[PDB]
Amino acid sequence: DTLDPALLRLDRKIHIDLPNEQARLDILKIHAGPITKHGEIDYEAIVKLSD
Amino acid sequence: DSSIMMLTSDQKPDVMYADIGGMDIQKQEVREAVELPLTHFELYKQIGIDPPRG
Amino acid sequence: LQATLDMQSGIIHAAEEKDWKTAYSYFYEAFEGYDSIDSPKAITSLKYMLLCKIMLNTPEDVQALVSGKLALRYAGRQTEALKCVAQASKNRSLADFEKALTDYRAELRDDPIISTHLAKLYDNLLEQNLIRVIEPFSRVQIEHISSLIKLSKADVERKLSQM
Amino acid sequence: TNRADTLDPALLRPGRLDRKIEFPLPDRRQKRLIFSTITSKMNLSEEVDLEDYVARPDGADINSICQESGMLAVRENRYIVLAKDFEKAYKTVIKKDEQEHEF
Amino acid sequence: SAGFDRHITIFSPEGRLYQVEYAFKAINQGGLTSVAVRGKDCAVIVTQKKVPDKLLDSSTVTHLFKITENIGCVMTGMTADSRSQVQRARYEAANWKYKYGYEIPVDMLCKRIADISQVYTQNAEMRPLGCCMILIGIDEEQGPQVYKCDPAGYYCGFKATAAGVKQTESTSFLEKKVKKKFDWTFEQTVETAITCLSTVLSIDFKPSEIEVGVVTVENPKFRILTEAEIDAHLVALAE
Amino acid sequence: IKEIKEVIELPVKHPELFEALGIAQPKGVLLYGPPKTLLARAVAHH
Amino acid sequence: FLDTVSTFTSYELMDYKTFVTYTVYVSMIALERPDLREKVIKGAEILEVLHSLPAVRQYLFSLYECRYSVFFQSLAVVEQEMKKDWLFAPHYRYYVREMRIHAYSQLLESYRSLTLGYMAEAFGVGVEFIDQELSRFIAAGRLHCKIDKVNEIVETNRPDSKNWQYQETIKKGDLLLNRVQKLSRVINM
Amino acid sequence: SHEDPGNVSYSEIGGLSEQIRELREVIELPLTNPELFQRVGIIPPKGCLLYGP
Repeated sequence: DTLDPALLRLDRKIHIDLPNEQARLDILKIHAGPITKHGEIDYEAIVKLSD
Repeated sequence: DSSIMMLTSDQKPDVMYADIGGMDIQKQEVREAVELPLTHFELYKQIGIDPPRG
Repeated sequence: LQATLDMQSGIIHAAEEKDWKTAYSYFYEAFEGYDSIDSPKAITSLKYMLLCKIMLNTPEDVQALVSGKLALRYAGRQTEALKCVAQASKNRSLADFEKALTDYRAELRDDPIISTHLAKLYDNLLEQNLIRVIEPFSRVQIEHISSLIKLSKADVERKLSQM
Repeated sequence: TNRADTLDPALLRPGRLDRKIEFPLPDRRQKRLIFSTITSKMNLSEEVDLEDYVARPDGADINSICQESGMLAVRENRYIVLAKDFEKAYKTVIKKDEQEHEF
Repeated sequence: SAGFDRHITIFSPEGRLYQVEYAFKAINQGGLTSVAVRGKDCAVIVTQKKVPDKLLDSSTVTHLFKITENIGCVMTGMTADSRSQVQRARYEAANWKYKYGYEIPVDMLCKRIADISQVYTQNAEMRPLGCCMILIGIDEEQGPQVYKCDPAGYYCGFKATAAGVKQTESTSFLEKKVKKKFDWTFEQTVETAITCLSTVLSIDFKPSEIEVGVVTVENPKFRILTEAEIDAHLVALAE
Repeated sequence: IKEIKEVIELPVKHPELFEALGIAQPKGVLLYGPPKTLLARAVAHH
Repeated sequence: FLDTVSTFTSYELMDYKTFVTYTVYVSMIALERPDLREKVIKGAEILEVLHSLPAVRQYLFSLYECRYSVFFQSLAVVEQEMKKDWLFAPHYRYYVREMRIHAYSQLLESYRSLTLGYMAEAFGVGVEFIDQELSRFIAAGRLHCKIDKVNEIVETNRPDSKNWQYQETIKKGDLLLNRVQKLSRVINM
Repeated sequence: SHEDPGNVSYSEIGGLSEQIRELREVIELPLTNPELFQRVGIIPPKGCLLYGP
């Protein structure tokens, strides 16, 4: 928003949109691949644990 | 030199009148008040107008 | 009243004869000047214009004259004949133009001037046909060089002399 | 530039201003001819509306107009440019608060 | 721009004021959609509810506020402005009934509500009641009416009417739909209202979320539909 | 232009009339105002 | 008279049409074919007015296509005209025969294996006419070319860069050479 | 121009599922080939603008 209008004329303001349930859990997964874990991690628990 | 020295090649964008994105007021104005007056000596004098400037 | 007068100041500029390109820019000012003009007063306002356009051997101002929607903004079949008129103006093929002394005859019916229109076309075409019989070699019989123009001595002689 | 009010204190006076002709926003018939240019920059195969946006208040934007429309047809990966492509270039734009201050 | 930080209701340069055009999206913080349609001798209101809770009731979430026995309305935007505007409307309709001896036409009521909002706008040191109101009613010698009242005090009223969050799209569908000259035989109205909200929001949901308020020149009383007949219309448009 | 004379040619034309006075000559006139270059140049150019 | 933007009408311009007369009676000679078209054709400013005297105008029009029949018609015409026109009585003799020789120059310049009889048609019946004419004209030292009676030749010849463009060299570097020579002789004797 | 650390390809961070293709429609469109814009002709843009927390 700090940019002057004479400059803001950049085809469009592409956005990284807020990761929601699906996206939140996708990234949460990818952050937990190479763990010395087991088939134990409760997914929906962390899902609803999130805002 | 003044670091641009007119660029001396063909910096001419190779454009005609209407090709501009719709500025007919300025288009006509610049066209007939520059390209003719830029070279002329007598039409201005045919009405004693003046040698033009900026 | 003024619109007719500027169409004049172009026609005059082709009759008191300023120049083809001058009168044709005036024909644009006519063309894009036919804003909210009666169709019989505007579709014939483009009739003589597209005639002189096919005449000028070069529309030459395409992307504002024939890229304006006006040539696609008239009702009567007059403008649709003008459509093929402009098609020719683009092409202007001896394989299509001279054949069409009759296909352009209803188009020869509204011709503003009959002293210059196709006259200059065939004038140019003379040397345009002179760079096809003399294109092969420098020296040539003046007969078979003009067997292509089909007249070995009728007018080729004084024409090429003038050249 | 965007401004000229920071000027004309001595440039626009007897002697200096000899042939100064400001060139601001013009009338119309530009937007239409600009379409005819930029819409012809994209494909507009043979039959695609022009006036529906000429008279609709949705030159600098036409650059991004064709950007959106054409490069999404290239997201579609084909030449033929549609009249819907106008709309595709008329929704990602300065449409903040459509379409009348209402008062 | 500002610059002036638009804190009070004054005129800014070139040339607008920013308080009312900030109030025009106090509707948009409601998160809600309303559609009104007038085709023929009927008039239909449709508006959904956003109830995520099972502990929350369902009767007292109603936005359709029966103003008088022949005049209904629906509200969007923030709730307090809406309810206070509704009691002002009821009070002024009762004032009409006391002063002039007969039932108020829906035009004068919208004029009076708009004037109240303009007086709240003209004088400063009061918040300009950021809610939008759509009215319906039947009048003799004019048929049914649909009107809209702005927070600015700009009333208008027209055939197919929509205000809330997503109603640029709703008016786009209503331009693409009220252009064909067919009649609107009351199930045409109910079907077009349900399907216009069903294409704007694209949900295609239970009969328990939307509220339908109708008025018809056969029973000029304002009438709110029941779950059974709402379900009947919804499966009647289910092909 | 008359003032130009009075204040410029007085340091020029007749020094024998205010050296007879004995008091110093003037230096500056601040020929300011609405922008003067042209004529202020072309006049004493004579 | 190249102004044509400053001699519209004046107490000095007895008639702007007579201005056109004086102008053409020097422009059909001064104006070579390029200058011809430049001032007459291109310079349509005089055309908007010379629209009033189409005789010599159409003469000039033929003066490009080189139509020698009408050349001779209008040649007789303008001959009588100058014969009956001011400030020309004791001098108008050359102008017409000059037009003749000049036109014949280009006409022969067309090509060589050509005949005067083929042009006698354009000459009218101009076999004997041009016989004595061009006899006395080449006798007047004009228009290097070749023509016969028993053969009736035509020619394209006389290139300056054959010897003359190299003959002027001594023509002047001997004229002036001896000029300065005798001039630099009396400096001592 | 030289600090650039090589890392994962374009499937790590989520939420940009539809953005992955959006970014590619301008991110490899001229990179892969501009010759498409000889059939079409459209002049290439320069970029776009992002935002977010």
